[PDB]
Amino acid sequence: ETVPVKLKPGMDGPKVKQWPLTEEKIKALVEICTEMEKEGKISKIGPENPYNTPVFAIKKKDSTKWRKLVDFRELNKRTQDFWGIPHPAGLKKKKSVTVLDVGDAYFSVPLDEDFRKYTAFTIPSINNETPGIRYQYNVLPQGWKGSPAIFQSSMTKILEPFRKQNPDIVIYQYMDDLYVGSDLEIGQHRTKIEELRQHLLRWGLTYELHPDKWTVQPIVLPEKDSWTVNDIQKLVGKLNWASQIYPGIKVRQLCKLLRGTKALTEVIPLTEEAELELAENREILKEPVHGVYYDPSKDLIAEIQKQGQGQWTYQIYQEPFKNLKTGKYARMRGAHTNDVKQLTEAVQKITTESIVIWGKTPKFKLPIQKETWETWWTEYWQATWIPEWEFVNTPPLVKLWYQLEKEPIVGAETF
Amino acid sequence: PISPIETVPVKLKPGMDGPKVKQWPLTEEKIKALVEICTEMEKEGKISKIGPENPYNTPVFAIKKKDSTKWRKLVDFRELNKRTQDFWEVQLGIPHPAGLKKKKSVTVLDVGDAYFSVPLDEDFRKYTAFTIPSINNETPGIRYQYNVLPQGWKGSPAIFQSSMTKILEPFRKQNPDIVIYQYMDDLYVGSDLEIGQHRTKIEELRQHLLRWGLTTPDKKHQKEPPFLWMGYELHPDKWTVQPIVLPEKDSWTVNDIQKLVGKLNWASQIYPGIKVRQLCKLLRGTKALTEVIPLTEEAELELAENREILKEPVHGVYYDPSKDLIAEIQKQGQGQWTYQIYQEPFKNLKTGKYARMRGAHTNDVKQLTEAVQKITTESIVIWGKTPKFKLPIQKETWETWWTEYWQATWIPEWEFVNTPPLVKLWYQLEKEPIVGAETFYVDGAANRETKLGKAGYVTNRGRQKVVTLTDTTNQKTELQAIYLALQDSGLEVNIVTDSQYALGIIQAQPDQSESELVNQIIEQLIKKEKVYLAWVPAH
Ligand SMILES: CCOCn1c(Cc2ccccc2)c(C(C)C)c(=O)[nH]c1=O
Repeated sequence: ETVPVKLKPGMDGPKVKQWPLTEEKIKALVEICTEMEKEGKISKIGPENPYNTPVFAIKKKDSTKWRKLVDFRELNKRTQDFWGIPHPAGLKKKKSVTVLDVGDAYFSVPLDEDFRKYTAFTIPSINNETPGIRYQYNVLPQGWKGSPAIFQSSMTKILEPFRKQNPDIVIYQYMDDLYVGSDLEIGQHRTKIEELRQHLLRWGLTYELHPDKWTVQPIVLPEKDSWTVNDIQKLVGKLNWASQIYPGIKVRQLCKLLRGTKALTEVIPLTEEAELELAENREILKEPVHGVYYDPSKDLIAEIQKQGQGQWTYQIYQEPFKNLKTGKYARMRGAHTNDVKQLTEAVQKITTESIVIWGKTPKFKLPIQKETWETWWTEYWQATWIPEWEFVNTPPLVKLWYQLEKEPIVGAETF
Repeated sequence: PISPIETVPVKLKPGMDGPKVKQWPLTEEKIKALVEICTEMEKEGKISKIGPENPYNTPVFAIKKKDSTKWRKLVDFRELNKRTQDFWEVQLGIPHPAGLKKKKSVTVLDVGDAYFSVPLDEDFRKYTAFTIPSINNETPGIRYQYNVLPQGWKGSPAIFQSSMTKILEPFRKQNPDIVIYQYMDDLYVGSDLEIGQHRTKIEELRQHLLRWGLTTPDKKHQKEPPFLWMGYELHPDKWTVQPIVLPEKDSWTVNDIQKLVGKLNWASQIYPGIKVRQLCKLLRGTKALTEVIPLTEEAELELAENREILKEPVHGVYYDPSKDLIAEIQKQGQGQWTYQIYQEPFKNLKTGKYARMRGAHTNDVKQLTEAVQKITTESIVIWGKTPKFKLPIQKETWETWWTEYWQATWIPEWEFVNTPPLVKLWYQLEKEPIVGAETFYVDGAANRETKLGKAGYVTNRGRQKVVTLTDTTNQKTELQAIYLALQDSGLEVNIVTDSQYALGIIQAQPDQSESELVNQIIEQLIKKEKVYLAWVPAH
């Protein structure tokens, strides 16, 4: 049957325009949609339905098979609330988590007839020689928040038998995904996961994270045989900025070493007073600032800075200077000449951690121009959900500070 | 004789009501024409005599066109329109000549009064009511309502197109090697079939439309190539540009110069060389649109060079999906870029240029990057593919720049082509302090309220200077301090400042700015053999 979904009081459906698509993509969406249309999941619609939601095609790893991805961000936001499952704090303390796309299960359930208009979408045509092909959903759409919700009774129902057979494994559902964490060893783990898929397949359904490894990393300050006017000037500027975080960070003694119009390359002898100050700073930076807790009723935020040479830094927080987590991302093999790829990959990684830790995606602040992002991010997108984002200008010092983060002695040695 | 086509469910905007505007008064003449026209339409099936059961109303008007000087009619739906629901955007992203695939033939069919061929949602009908006045407001005038998509009504175009799509679906399934393009009241049916097989297929399409009610056009009205598509003439073999005529006059108003500057600007996209600098220059301090500004010798001249360029036969090619798509770019002056997309050398599909985007602060590579993205967006829409690029910038200049820029940026598959001027990095701030070189400790401070300030420096070597400024700002002093350091130093310099703006200069390393001052600093930067900018916290 169909449960009466609705929009939040005063809201109207999305009327987001279709961004242009490549011919490869339009051809696949066309294939995919005639099929969905034949199977009864979507129906062509008229011009009386003024709504719209962007669509695109992504690649299902290992296959040539193109997957359809609708961007329901606007509909989701306008969709009434249903007050999902409470986040399992245990999930982060698990040796290895795996992700599975259970979005395919929704086509089975029908969509409230009165809500369908709101799911309208369009397939463009090259050079616009053909009018777009409009359809709306007759079933639960993938990527819509209302789906996992409405399909919850059925999801837990099919899940129990496995959960009891393996009570040491955690299963969490966000959107179309299922993250399964267990403390079992790689093989016993994955074999146990595939055990889950076989289970999941006898109804209709078909990433390897390691959360316990996510180390909180500190800021390590430079140490030197001799310090130059410049070195000190560089150090003083970072420390001064950093005092917005740890107010006990001081640069007065150091600043006195900068009294004088001397050559930038000139070496300055550090006064013991200046040396204690620095040592007291290292001690302060030795640990995360106090009293930072996650407030569930507040937007989570993720800022990123391009560090150069394939390196990237980010910090997830809710309040300025009160970080919940910080980190670095080094490009993945192959991404050598493409920043947008490194960026989308970073956003996906960061977003899954967020899901894994707090069970919600953050709102990003991306160091990219709007048009560069909008034109190419889909090319490298691989997750079923899509986070929110805003485009920003990276303050020179925020980057300078986080580049100071501690890296391994040698590295996580994979013998 | 209307149509067995299913109607579209139409409604009024959020709880509104249909128009109830009063019928404008008309003479016995204008009325008698309208009476004629409405007895006809009443029988074509398009409208229907109604009665006292309808409070709705729209004003009907009588105009005589030129075609027959015959009394015609016009219904003013402005009100009903502002009260009718919103429809999904009718086609507002139209084809571009450069993306058309050439065809052995294209035949344009006229689905002219096809608006009146499509039924109206019987429920909505009451809202389209109007009244034929009586001789100077006598007894009741004649009342009617539409039973088809009304000309000028808001939903007609959308609904007409949709209706046409459903009707056309069968034909398209049955012969995919035939492309039909729906625009307004035309169907541009094209194909690669033998001209005889083509003519035959079109007759079938025509006879198919006949089933659904669309009455077949007259031979007199028929349209033949080349087709006009705003600034272009599509010929079966290729496209050309429509004759763009600059009129010769002895008296130019501001309007004439603005309208002119417009047309010329449009031509800069197609024709190589167009210039409007001296024409625009005539606009300075104008006091009225009707103001007559005399053309200087210089405006006269460029106008003439223009008339000449514009009499060149710029022609073009159509798209062949089996050939490479290539896009070349030229930096035509700082901030201006020209590009031409082709598949086979010298046979362009499209050309164009991007105006000097006068921003607050960038660099050439960033700007080249932006021209490359705009182009890419264009190509995806036009051809659903991105062009291989040929860029006047060395692959080394790109690696050195992009790889270190604070912002994500990219250029798709591209290749270097040496067609000067090559874009490059005007300067690269040093990575570390210059040993040897003099160090300037610069400072500028101004009173934001009195706008009186000072700017100067002191160097490790002893040199110093201070300059007093009036009608300055603190940022200007901070910056002028930097300026003097550059002017007064040798080819290698180390400069220290607490100017937060200089911290931005160090990150982005702009080579063009919105500030003349920052600009001057750039000219000095570029001039040095080595510069090291070191920022330090103020106070
Ligand atoms: C005679 C050349 O006309 C341009 N032409 C056309 C018609 C055409 C005419 C006006 C606007 C758009 C398209 C088509 C289609 C739409 C039939 C084509 O495929 N190729 C082509 O060269």
